[PDB]
Amino acid sequence: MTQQPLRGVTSLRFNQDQSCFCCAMETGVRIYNVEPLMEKGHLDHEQVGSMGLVEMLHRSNLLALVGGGSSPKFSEISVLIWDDAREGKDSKEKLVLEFTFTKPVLSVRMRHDKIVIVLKNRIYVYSFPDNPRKLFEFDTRDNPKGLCDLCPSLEKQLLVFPGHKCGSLQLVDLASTKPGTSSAPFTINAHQSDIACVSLNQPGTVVASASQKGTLIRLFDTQSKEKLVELRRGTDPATLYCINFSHDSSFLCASSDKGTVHIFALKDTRLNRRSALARVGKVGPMIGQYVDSQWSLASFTVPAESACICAFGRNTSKNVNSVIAICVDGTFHKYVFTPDGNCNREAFDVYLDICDDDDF
Amino acid sequence: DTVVRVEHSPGDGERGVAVEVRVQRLEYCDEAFLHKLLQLAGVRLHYEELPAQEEPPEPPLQIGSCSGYMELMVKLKQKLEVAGQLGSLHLLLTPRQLQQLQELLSAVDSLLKMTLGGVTLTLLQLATHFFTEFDATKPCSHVRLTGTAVQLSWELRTGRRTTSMEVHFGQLEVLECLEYTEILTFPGTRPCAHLRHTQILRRVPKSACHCHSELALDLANFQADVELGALDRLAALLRLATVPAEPEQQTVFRLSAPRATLRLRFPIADLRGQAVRAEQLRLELSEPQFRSELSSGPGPPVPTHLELTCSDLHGIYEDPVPCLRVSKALDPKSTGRKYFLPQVVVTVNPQSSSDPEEMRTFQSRTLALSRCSLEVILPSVHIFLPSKEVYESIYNRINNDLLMWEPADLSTFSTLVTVLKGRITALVLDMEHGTLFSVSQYCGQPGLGYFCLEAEKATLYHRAQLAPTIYPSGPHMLSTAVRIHLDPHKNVKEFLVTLRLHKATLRHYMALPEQSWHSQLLEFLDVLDDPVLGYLPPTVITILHTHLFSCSVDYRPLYLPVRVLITAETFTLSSNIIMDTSTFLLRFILDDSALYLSDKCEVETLDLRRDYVCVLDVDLLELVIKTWKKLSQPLFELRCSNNVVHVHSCADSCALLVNLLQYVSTRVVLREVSLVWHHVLMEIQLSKVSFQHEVYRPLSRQVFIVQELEVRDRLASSQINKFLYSNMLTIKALHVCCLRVSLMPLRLNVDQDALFFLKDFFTSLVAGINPVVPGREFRFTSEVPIWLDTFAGLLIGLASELKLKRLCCRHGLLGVDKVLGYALNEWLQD
Repeated sequence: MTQQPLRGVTSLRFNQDQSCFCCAMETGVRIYNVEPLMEKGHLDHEQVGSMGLVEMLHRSNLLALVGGGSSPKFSEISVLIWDDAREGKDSKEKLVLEFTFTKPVLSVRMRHDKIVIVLKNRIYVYSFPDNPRKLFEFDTRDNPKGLCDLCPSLEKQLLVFPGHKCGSLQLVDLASTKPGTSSAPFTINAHQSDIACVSLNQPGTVVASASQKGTLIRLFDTQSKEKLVELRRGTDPATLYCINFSHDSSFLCASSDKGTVHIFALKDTRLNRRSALARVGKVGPMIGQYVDSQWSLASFTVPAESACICAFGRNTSKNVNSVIAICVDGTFHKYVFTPDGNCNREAFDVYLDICDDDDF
Repeated sequence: DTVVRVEHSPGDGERGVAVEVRVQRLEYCDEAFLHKLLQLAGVRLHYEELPAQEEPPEPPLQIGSCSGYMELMVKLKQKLEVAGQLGSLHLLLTPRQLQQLQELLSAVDSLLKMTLGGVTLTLLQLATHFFTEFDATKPCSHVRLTGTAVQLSWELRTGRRTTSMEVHFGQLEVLECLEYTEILTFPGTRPCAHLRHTQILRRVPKSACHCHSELALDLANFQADVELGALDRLAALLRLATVPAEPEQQTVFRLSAPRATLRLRFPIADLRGQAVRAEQLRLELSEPQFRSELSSGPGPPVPTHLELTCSDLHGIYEDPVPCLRVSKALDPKSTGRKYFLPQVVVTVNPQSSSDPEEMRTFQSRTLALSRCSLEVILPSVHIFLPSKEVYESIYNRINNDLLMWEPADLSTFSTLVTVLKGRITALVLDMEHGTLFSVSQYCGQPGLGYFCLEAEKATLYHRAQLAPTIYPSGPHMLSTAVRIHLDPHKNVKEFLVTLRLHKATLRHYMALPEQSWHSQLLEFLDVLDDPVLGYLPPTVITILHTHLFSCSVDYRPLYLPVRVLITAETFTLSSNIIMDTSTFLLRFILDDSALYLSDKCEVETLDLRRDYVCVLDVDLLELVIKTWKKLSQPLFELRCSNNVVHVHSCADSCALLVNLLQYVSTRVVLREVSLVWHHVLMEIQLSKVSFQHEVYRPLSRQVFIVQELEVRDRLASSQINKFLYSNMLTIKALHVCCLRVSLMPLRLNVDQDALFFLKDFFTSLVAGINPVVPGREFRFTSEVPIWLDTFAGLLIGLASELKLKRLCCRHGLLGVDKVLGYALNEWLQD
């Protein structure tokens, strides 16, 4: 049963610096600034039809578009590049490039010099925007969610996706890889079940991942491959929708099908809650892994039936950090949190009911 | 003493009559010219001897008492001529068979006679008693042969009695049943009424009673037949005895005269106000004519003819006043000295008997089948009285009262006309070698016929004054060979008009408005007014298949045209659909038209070739319009799906053409705009410019939608080199205010001859076209990464190199501010 898209939202994505988000819909595409929450432009159904995927390149005029939903003008096997800064009387003049494949596109990732196209069992990497050429192609395990993350750093060209072994990650340095050569992806055995979420931090020094069990989030150093931390979202299984780092890598947020967004401290791990059993010192040989688990510093609730992406906002002050949740039901949630674990709603809006203020 | 010494004696008592020479009620006072003065009065043909064994119960009414003194009793036995006081008796019994057989048997010498007063015979087939009383002097059913002053010379050459009789007087034959509805002949003086050879009834002449009666009456005077109710009431009383009510002889009936006053009225009889046909028709004081040829037996196995001839007969027809007043035929034709004359022929065949080449043979076959007829051969009649109206009177009489005259005889008939010169008086008759046709019930089935028309005319002659004098230029003109296959059960008017105006010029718009055209459409326009009996007016419906082949149009008048020449080849208005309706499919399949322009816009224009240079020719234009007044619900969907428009020109030629045009609701064309070879040669193409104006974009979308706008060439170069303004170059895709561009890989490649050569072309244009006035948000993008190679000067110097303007919602243009919007900011590349 494909859940009918709540309010017609088919996909949600933050841009690379989490400062904008894009919304693919049954009625086209919408682009929002996160702080302040404001519509920055849309593509209507008359321009693009129903859309399955949108990815924005940073804060530029370049969008990668994949047709999908109930009434698409474009194929689910084509990635179209829209250039919104092009003057043209016809919407077709803003379509600057097309990448066509033999299977449906499940995710697109962009950075300043590259576009990455994810199919169910293959990942393609091209140079972008100028004179696009295929640089690399990678085989994957069954990747039906298009799971891939691409480091946005100028200094590191790290790609991460699900590896061939169940619950493994493959990491590829695209700068160290000669074009047309297989630089061997290095493998991290992150989980025992299939990967559900993966994210890199901004410098590409740390990878976070969660499996389909969604009880644990594991962080690894991307160079040494060592497990840095194991975070516990909950006791109970949960489908994670999103995991993201803060810009400074001090925190990690995680959204799930429990209607909860969890916040973890990564830099000062003492801010994370620990099980009370960890204070009842080492009584017996079998409780060791539950005692060392770090629980969320803070958490807040969102509508439980609404899938949501989560990210960090801009630091408003020296000790107050913000987390945004964008939900497929059209709701925007902003929470402020502090190192003592207080977490309070700062803003709530219905981002789909934000019209362009054609009044000023 | 009144010695009565005579009675019935031995004689050949006929079947129908008793041979009994009785001198009754007469004092027979008898007191080699041996004269016994007597009184033979009372000879009676009581007759009826055959029926009912002499019909003794009812003796016949026809009987004569005191039927002439005949006292003189001239001459005796020997040319036994007798000068008498008794004219003759009348056998009122059937004068076709019984009386004829009695006379033949009695006759079985060259005796003459000279009677006195011409008894009023009343042979019907006590009136015969009146005939006997008139012999003593000598409404209907009043057949009377009474020469008042009988000059009868009974030649009676019995040597098979080849008899004869020449008289100097005539009868008065109201021939009627056994409203003045019968003939009223009044011939009377010898030439005035030259009655000749009335009866033969002898086996010598023919071998009824074998008459062969050549009653070739040759009179030469008035002899007025004042009234004649019908021709048919004449065939019945001659073939049958008679079947009217209150309401092996070969009769050769010849009649020639210079003058014999006459009336002709049609036959409209109940059996087969007045008669509808030809109201008040008189062949007044024409030639005598009306010469017939009949037979005693009904349903004549041999055909029946009825001829006529007249030089310039002044026959006032349908009189107000005649529609044609004189035969006026001075038309010598043969190598020898000939003078053509008119004729009205008739050829009746027994009932139930047995396009130069198409129209002729079809109606020849229709003439071989006769249940009625009519025929005319008018060489140059063309006549009309000074009081006449071809537009109105001819319509009102000779088209309504034409076929509804009880057409049947023993309704498959025919009709022909033939004129070497015609005049449609009141107006461009132009008539030479023309005809008119008509048929009824072709092959026996009602609804099938062959209506036709032919001529050869000069095209357009105007009226009040002076003629237009068009057609200064082996099918014939106005070959309107229409076809009709209407159905009596449907009871609706169907037309299959295969019109053909060959090499004509059918324009009548004389003045600046269609004035003489208005006159033509007020005179000619009348759709077969048919109030006659048996035809309640069927609802009119027209299905044309016209062919205006080679109808050149070069004299279309306006305020100030310049000897405009448009040489069409075929104008095939083959409207297979009904025109008189909301929808009308009209396949204008033209074949290779052209156009030629004269010298100078001011009306007077002369040049070496008036068939001047070509300006705008068309290879083919299949404007298949379906006007709904392609399933396009919008009214008047003029889907002119034109094929292509070639155009060739020089700067002077197109400048002059533009001056000519200046001085003188879906529309989805999808029509190629120009394969323009346009002294200079510079090819330009515009393929599939689907300018569907007002197609939708809500109001007059008018999308240029130019599928290809490649400006093939300019300057002096005629070879194609890609200049610009599949491609879908909707340069003028509009709304209500928009524009676009096709982003072609290379648009402006200007390195050929002089890019300003089109600028000097525009200079020569403003020199030719003396008046040159134009010297939501638009988003009027140029939308092409221009691969280029004074703006023209810089393009020439540089000959990618430029960029597309992308004027999103600029609105820099205002119809005159397009240059202003183009001048916004600045741009340069490479």
